[PDB]
Amino acid sequence: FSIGIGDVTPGQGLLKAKYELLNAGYKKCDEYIEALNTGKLQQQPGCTAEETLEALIL
Amino acid sequence: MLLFCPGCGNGLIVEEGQRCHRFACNTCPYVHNITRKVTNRKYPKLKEVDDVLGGAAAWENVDSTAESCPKCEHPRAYFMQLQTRSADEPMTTFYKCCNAQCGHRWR
Ligand SMILES: [Zn+2]
Ligand SMILES: [Zn+2]
Repeated sequence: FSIGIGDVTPGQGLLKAKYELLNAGYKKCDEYIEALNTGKLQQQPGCTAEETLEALIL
Repeated sequence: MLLFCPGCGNGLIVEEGQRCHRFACNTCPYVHNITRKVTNRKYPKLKEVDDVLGGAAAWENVDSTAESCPKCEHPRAYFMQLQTRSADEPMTTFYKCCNAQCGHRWR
């Protein structure tokens, strides 16, 4: 039984998928950021807007 | 409100005279007869918040769903991960699982 850099090496499928997922996630976060900066972010029950932004982003 | 004597600049106090209430200095003869209505509004902050809480959507706005718990295997889940104990060289996780409202919470 052995473990080698091959075992932990990212394959092509993940390499494409990550790019797409990261780009999509970064864009969505920016929009949420835009609302808090200038506008209405639905404030989640019991929380301040800043708190809400943290939750949506997380 | 603070009002101060034009003469010596100590703080005035309100007292009552023979014809009017007066602002009066404590250290000089200066007095000022209150001839007309004078007012000072503090304007405090109302307790507006009503705040309902604890909704299920407020519980499941965390990443995990459709995973596997070792107890009841249900998809609707609520996970957690910790690492802040370096005596534990293994990782630390805790999971909540509430599709059938079974409610497990284990390591
Ligand atoms: Zn005075
Ligand atoms: Zn469970």
